[PDB]
Amino acid sequence: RVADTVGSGPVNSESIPALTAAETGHTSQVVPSDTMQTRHVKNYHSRSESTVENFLCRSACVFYTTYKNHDSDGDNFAYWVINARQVAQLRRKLEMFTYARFDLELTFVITSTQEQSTTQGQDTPVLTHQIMYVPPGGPVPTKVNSYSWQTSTNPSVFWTEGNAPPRMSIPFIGIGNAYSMFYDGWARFDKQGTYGISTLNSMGTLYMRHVNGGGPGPIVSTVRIYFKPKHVKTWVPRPPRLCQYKKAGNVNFIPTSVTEGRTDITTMKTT
Amino acid sequence: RVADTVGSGPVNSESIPALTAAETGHTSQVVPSDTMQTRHVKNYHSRSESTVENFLCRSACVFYTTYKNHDSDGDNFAYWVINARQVAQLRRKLEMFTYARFDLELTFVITSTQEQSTTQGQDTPVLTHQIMYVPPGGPVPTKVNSYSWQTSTNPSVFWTEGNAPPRMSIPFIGIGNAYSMFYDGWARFDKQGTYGISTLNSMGTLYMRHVNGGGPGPIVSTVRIYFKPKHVKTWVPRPPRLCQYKKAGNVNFIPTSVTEGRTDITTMKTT
Amino acid sequence: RVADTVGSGPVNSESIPALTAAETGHTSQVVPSDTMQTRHVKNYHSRSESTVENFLCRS
Amino acid sequence: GAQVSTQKTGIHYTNINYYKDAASNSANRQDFTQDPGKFTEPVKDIMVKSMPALN
Amino acid sequence: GAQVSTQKTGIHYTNINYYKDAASNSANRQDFTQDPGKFTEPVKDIMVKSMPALN
Amino acid sequence: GAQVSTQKTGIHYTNINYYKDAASNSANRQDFTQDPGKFTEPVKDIMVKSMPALN
Amino acid sequence: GYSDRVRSITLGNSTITTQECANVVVGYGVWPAYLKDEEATAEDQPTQPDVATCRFYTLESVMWQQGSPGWWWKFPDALSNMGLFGQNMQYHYLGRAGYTIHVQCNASKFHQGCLLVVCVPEAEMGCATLANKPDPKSLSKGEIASTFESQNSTGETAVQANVINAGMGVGVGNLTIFPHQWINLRTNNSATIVMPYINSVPMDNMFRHNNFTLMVIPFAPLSYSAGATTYVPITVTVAPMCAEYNGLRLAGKQ
Amino acid sequence: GLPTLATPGSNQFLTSDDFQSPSAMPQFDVTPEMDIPGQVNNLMEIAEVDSVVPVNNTEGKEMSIEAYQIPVQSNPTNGSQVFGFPLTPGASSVLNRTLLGEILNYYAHWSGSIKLTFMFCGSAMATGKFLLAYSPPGAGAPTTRKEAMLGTHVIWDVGLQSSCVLCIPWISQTHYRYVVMDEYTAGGYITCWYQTNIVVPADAQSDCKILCFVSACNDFSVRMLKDTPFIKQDNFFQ
Amino acid sequence: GLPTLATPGSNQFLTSDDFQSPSAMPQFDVTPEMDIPGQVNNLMEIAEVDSVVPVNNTEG
Amino acid sequence: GLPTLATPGSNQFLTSDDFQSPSAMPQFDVTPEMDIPGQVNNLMEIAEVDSVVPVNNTEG
Ligand SMILES: CCCCCCCCCCCCC/C=C/[C@@H](O)C(CO)NC(=O)CCCCCCC
Ligand SMILES: CCCCCCCCCCCCC/C=C/[C@@H](O)C(CO)NC(=O)CCCCCCC
Repeated sequence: RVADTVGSGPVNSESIPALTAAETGHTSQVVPSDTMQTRHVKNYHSRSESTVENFLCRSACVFYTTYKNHDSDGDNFAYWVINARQVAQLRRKLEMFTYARFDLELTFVITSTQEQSTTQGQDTPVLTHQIMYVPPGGPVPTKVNSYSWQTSTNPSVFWTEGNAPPRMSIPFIGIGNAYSMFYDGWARFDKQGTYGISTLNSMGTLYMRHVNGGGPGPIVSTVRIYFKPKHVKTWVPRPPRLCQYKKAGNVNFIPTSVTEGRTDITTMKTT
Repeated sequence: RVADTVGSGPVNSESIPALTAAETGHTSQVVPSDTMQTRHVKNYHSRSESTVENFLCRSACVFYTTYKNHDSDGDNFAYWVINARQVAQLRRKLEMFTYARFDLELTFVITSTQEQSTTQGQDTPVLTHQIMYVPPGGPVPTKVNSYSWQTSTNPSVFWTEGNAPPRMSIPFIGIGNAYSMFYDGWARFDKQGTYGISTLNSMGTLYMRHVNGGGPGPIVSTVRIYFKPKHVKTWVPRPPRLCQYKKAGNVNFIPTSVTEGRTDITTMKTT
Repeated sequence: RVADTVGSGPVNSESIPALTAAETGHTSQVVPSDTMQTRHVKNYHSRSESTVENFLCRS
Repeated sequence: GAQVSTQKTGIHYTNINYYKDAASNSANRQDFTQDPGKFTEPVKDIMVKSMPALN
Repeated sequence: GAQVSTQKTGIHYTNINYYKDAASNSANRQDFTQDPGKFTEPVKDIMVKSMPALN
Repeated sequence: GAQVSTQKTGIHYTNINYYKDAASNSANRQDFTQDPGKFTEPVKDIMVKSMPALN
Repeated sequence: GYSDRVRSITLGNSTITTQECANVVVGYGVWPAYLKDEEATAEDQPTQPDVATCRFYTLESVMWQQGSPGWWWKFPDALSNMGLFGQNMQYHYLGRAGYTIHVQCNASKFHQGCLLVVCVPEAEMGCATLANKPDPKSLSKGEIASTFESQNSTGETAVQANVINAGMGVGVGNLTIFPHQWINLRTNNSATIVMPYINSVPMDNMFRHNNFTLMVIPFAPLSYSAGATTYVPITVTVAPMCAEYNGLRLAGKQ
Repeated sequence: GLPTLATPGSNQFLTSDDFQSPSAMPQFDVTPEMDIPGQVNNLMEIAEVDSVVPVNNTEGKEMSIEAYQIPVQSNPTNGSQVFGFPLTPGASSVLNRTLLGEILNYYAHWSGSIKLTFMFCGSAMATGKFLLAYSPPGAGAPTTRKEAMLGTHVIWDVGLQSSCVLCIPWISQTHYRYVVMDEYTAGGYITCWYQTNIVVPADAQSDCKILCFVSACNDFSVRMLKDTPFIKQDNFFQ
Repeated sequence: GLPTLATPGSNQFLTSDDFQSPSAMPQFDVTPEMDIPGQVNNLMEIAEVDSVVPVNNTEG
Repeated sequence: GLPTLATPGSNQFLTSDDFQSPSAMPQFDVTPEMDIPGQVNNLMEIAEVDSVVPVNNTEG
């Protein structure tokens, strides 16, 4: 909840509530009660919706891929290296804090589309997919059927099209006491090579694939990944991203104006 | 939970914490507090995820089969002799212990695919399957319709495609006080014949089949079996499997190197 | 639950646990403790699965 | 108004009946009665094992 | 063994956690902590509004 | 007749068993026993770290 | 007046002395003992020979050489020919027992080498030929030690004896999870283990099942300068502990 | 009917779920539990056990038992190096295949101290002093007995106690380290050098062998389950 | 609506299940129980009974 | 089976929902929390901070 207004009458003193020294770096705790007369107002407004928890706690697409039901050579499955910088929306949000800590709520929205052919007599059964997570170091799949899909240890989800979207929870899997949103450092101790957040980045890959081919007719399924931070903790606020994003592995940008211009320094007709 | 570090200062004694006699077979209870100075560190790390229970408790595919909706002569159903050695993943895990005891959580993932033809006017209804377990000694099915599918006693599962995968629980059905992962013995008292785990192996077969043919168009369904030990007990640890597996009914292997080589006994650039 | 085994030593008597008259129609309540020496065995086996209820209760 | 019974082991489980007709309830498997004396020893005359069936 | 918390109004709601890993729980939104003194007034020297920042 | 156990943290969760066969229950992961003395120090003779393994 | 090297073990008419030892490894911390009425299934009264059977039997010796890859002895059987043990073993269907294994080997202060003495329970072995199963004679030869090889074994029905895998498809250097001691000529003289009965059943047949295998593999090859004694033997001595037997009948093995 | 609202994740199959499920075999009477020796409760009790490290996995020796034999001999110079490998227990050709290595390869995160034990297997008439040392990552890798000695070390004299226990303490910027080789999570370097050449009398072997065992300390732990990269498969076995 | 998450095994038919189910015949008044002789409680009471063994099941 | 009546909104995916869900990683031991300086609890603590205003955002 917000602070309510205090009743104010006229004043005559050597007290200077109106003047400070911004050079201090301290922000003024000046209310309207100073510098003007005010009535009394019991303010009930709540800041409940601007809590860090609520600002972040909302599913957001972070990526998506494709894969066919058919293809000789295996080669008809997809993968994606987990990371939250390939999407503009959420990245900018998470990047309003230097360090953060939170659990994640994974939600997948799987859909299938059928493409044009010549194939006839098609009466396709339900489609069942498989999303498999592979922690870093684990054996990665090669073809739509390499042994590794047994997931004897790697966790994964099986899902039949037509049902409620799949969903899981992930604990704070960070190595350090928190996730790093930025990293003004290098990977190797001789500053040679990778520079940027891209070095802290290392959370395994996600593998998708059709379990059953369905029919002989060509089909293309798409998997959408949705993150949703929970039980959040945030440290060190930062200036929101001004320039548009240019790369997923770094801060790179092309210089941008601070805002838009108007005619005079006096124009109320804002841009 | 793990043990925390003890504060250590400099020493001067006839005490030899740094030297023992490995020939003893006893492993050293040497901490870093000995052989070096250390600060005090309250360690909170938990071993929770390395518990035998958690190491095993994760569904893993152990096998799978096929069967057509059609075929004259019956002959369009499948079967599989329960056993956990036809898959590399899980076997190696279970084989990290000589004897184990546990309940099993069965989960089946059934899918159907349609093959090419000439058939027309196909508007295929939902597919319903039947997985039937047959304890050893029980009457086994011959054709897609032999009386034995009544399962008056044998338990089985009926499932309609499109729904959540089927699942059951099995108690520790062992004869002895535990499951044997290895058996350096024979079947007959005259060492003639079968040698190996293959002799303790005897847990019945699993029968699958389409209940309804669906349409006249050719269809091929595949059943995937998933085990998942629960309430686990393990005895006598063993060296993980080094050589690749070669047979499902025995330990047979072809000699393998202990590890990979490097250039010198001094090369830090590991392989 | 099943009955456990009783410890048995050697015997010398006019008692005939080994011989009856089946013509009676009565079934013998002869355990292995009679007609042979036995150790003691606390038997935990349960007949739970052979109950009439369980024998029939299956679709 | 539920009821707790012990499970089948080598811990209990709660349970409530939701239907009005007792026929709707699940099979009572926690049952364990037994009388073999019906089928064996159905003789009007009690027999001592140590003794002979003719004397 | 549940728990009752008040709802967001201008009445409560019961709740039980069904999972073993706390990560499975829902976001805690009934939270309301706040310290602006970190970001504003981060001066080692306390400033009186009535007074000047130089004297 | 339920039971409350603590969750895995850095709060509890209620739970009831609905089935009669204990095999139906979920994996007990709240377990935490441990004896390394089986595998290390399996010597009939207790060894003092400060001392030598031969004297 | 002592040394944690000194050592005197006695069972029956046999006695062992240790002028150089480490300690005594004891199974998995479990010391052998007679089967309780609570863990039993066989209802007949068991036989407990005691002194007549629980004593020290000393197998045939073997010569260690600069090339010797290793040796092994299956166990339930190996004593199949030792006095009244082997006998009670032939007349009974069931039996269970613990053991006190004592491997002895001695060199001079000028010799050097190092042996690994382990007790692998349930040491199932693979065949040299993928398609077959190794014949009995290749698996165990009673009191006669079997040998590992410094290379791949060959065809028919032999065991894949290449040492690096202990014929079990594992990394030979990891056998250390099982009960073991090292005989490091430089500081050792003998190794002693106390294996308790280990199996997934209270009792078992003794000719059909080998509940464990002793292996003696040299990791540090034997060596010595010219003039030094050249013949360095290794001798295994084992003693049954708390042997029970059940199901008496005629004797043999099917 | 009690009003119900199904939430996402329904009818889903999660490998690592954990719910109750109906028993296919009711009132089954399980066989009573026995008391088999050597029961394991946690995979760590395993990794706290010593296993031989194939340190000399050099030039074809990985195919022989020599892979475990560290070569040592009488030298005409001081400070010569004996061996060296990086503290990368998870993905290092040397370590990764040990008892500790094997276990590690079933996870993705690790933290803790390590015990390296060395056993001198030369004639009882042979002598010598060695310098076992661990140098944290940061600078290069030690290439002199000096440099190496500026790190954490122990000087092992070979007397009657033929087994010396060096103890690599946990020292990292982060709590855990990846099981895979990531330079962010570098682990440092382990080296061994002659402190005082191997001295031998006449008629006694100059060259000897040292064995090395690796194992984890009581502060070691692991996280994040994953399949081992060590076991593959092409078709179902038979 | 009370939030629900269905688990695998749903809409499944397990021969040996054991759940409650709606009665097709409500408030039916069953015929009172009588006391027939020789009631069996377990299949073992059967097997504890003697039966003749065809030991000479030889040549026809 | 306890009688159930599903209500509208079932099997629906609402971006801003808030239900419990199964953990893909059981008994995971999270890394202990540290005490980083300058923690934020609400986006307002941000907006109460001063920033320079580009008032003369005029002609280029
Ligand atoms: C079937 C179930 C499948 C479950 C799959 C779960 C996959 C993991 C998803 C984790 C998403 C974490 C998002 C946190 C943001 C951090 O990426 C950032 C953001 O700039 N940088 C950083 O990378 C921070 C550096 C921290 C390093 C952590 C190492 C693990
Ligand atoms: C509709 C419901 C259908 C339910 C079907 C249930 C089928 C049974 C699945 C049992 C899986 C057991 C797995 C345990 C591993 C043992 O196989 C091993 C492993 O090497 N050896 C051994 O074989 C050990 C020897 C023990 C012998 C036990 C005899 C029963």
